[PDB]
Amino acid sequence: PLCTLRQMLGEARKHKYGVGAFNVNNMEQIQGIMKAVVQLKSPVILQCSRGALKYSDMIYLKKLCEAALEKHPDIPICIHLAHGDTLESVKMAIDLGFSSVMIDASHHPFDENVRITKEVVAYAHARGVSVEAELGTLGGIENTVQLTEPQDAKKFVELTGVDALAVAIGTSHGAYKFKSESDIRLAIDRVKTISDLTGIPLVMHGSSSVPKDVKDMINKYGGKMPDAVGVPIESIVHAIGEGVCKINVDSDSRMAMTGAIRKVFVEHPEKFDPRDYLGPGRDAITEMLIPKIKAFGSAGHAGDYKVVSLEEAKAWYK
Amino acid sequence: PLCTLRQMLGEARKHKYGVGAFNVNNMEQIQGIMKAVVQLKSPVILQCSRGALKYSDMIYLKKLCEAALEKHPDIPICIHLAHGDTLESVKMAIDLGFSSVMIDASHHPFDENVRITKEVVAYAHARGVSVEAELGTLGGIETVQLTEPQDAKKFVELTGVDALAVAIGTSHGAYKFKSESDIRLAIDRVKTISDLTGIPLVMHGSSSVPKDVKDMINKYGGKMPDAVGVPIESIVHAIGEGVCKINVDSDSRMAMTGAIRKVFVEHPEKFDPRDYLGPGRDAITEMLIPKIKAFGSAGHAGDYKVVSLEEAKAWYK
Ligand SMILES: O=C(COP(=O)(O)O)[C@@H](O)[C@H](O)[C@H](O)COP(=O)(O)O
Ligand SMILES: O=C(COP(=O)(O)O)[C@@H](O)[C@H](O)[C@H](O)COP(=O)(O)O
Ligand SMILES: [Zn+2]
Ligand SMILES: [Zn+2]
Repeated sequence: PLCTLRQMLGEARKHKYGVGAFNVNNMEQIQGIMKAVVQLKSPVILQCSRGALKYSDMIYLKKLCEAALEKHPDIPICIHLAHGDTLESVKMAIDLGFSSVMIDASHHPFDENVRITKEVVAYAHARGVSVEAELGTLGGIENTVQLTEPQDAKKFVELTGVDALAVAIGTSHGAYKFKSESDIRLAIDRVKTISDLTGIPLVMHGSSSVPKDVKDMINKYGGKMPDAVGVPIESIVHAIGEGVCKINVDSDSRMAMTGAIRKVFVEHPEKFDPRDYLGPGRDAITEMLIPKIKAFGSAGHAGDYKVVSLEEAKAWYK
Repeated sequence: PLCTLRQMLGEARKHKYGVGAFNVNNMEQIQGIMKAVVQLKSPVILQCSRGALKYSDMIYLKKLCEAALEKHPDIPICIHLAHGDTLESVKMAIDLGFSSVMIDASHHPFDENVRITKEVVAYAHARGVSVEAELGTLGGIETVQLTEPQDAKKFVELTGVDALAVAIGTSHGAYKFKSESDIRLAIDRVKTISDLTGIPLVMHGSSSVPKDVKDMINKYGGKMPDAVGVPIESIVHAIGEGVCKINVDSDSRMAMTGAIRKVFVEHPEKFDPRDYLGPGRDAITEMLIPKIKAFGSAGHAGDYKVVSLEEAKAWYK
């Protein structure tokens, strides 16, 4: 059933596992993601960006998530606004039925980040909805990136009461996160300190790994992504063990679908039925995701708890 | 709103136009079709084959169609089972909430076709759901059984179906005739079947395989050099003689495929599915606009108040 981010990640903090949060834009993506979490009996977070909602005129995406919730009632499923920037985007998402939202005001100074985030927490928690916020900015270390200062994270959470905190540790969006695989620099040592000082679930953004087979397929069949590099899965597993409970992954699913289509285009150029290539694209998403979900550690946990509904969740904040 | 095939094609027969029936399989395909019919204020039929329902684990396509019905409350939209073979398949589309079903028993001798079809008509009509059947078999003229108009009249009298698919030389796929220079159809009989039966007629296998769409696929790595469709002028003529529903699937498949192949070649560094499926969706829309304009349904979406499935039950009691 629909599940809050607070309960879902609370459970991952407790057992020291992490839950992948996968952005969705259409039917095949959601199916690719659900087949993997179902096969592994794992909880899941489906997140929707403003770009996704625009792409699907909103109602179509809302309906697709309904289908998922209905087809697999036994899977704790969190529907999350991936990256809202105002209170307005939050009311909109909550109206569509989401159980969680992210409010990102990290590019503002501390007190303004606190203020904007506090407004959202009041509105969301009044309806039982979870809130994720961010302190610090994304970008690679190798000047202007602002990594999370643990002592300030402690203060931020105390002042806002967010349910989860996105941390800045050297990751960034996209398929080109580091200049090479031989020199990957992350600031994961502080995760444990942030987790202990805040006492709450942490979130990592820009965390696709850019798996070898997915990249090789794209470049083998006419794609041009020779220098792609993502976050090593070992690093993510280390951060998970230190308190990271939610890992945002999008690029990996993007590449897996693109590589799959590119291969069908080359091996069978006479085929023109979209199911002929979107099918293998959906499945390549499932196959790429299975070893990832196991490493995150959420496999087997879908049946660990009884899902609290949004209505009952209101009591946590009163 | 959700509309029955009986009413939608009834309005088309009366005003001498045809309504496109487009097969859907996922979100982008439904969006591209909807944008075209919404832009042209045209009624529309979205049809789902058994393959589509398997491709989409059924529930996802049901929900997407609901999204279309809710987003555009003013467009009469018929949700039809594209090609059921058994009463079992019809029952499953009805349980998903479809407003129309096709039961094709055309490969069976006349009597058995009639028997199988009647059983589906009894079940469907008790819910107000429309039924399309077929007399004659698909396939080109150059074993194919073209529709015998006098038999078509008896078949319709005996079954009570709301629409009849006719066999006049069309066939499914992108290689309908050996060359564009030798295209032979049996359109002469459409008018006769129309008058003899008194009901809306349906054309299957009627994608036109438009040149631009064909050129794009072959320009960017595709391999469909000999593809050929039904000329649009031939469909326009059949519509004026009684054809009210025209099934089109290959054209949208090709329009989406050519668009993705072009982005792949022009921006080989792009890997976000929205970057190519977006253009794939718009290609479908642009390819469909001139097609819907020629079918004649533009501007008719507001001609009638839509009778719901519940009220429709009265038509058959
Ligand atoms: O961190 C994320 C994924 O990063 P990634 O490149 O997969 O390592 C997500 O939360 C992003 O915010 C998301 O992928 C952005 O999607 P759009 O805004 O382009 O739709
Ligand atoms: O007549 C039709 C379209 O023909 P076409 O090749 O587009 O001229 C449809 O009714 C077909 O039945 C439909 O395209 C079949 O779809 P699937 O069974 O492959 O899903
Ligand atoms: Zn994000
Ligand atoms: Zn058909």
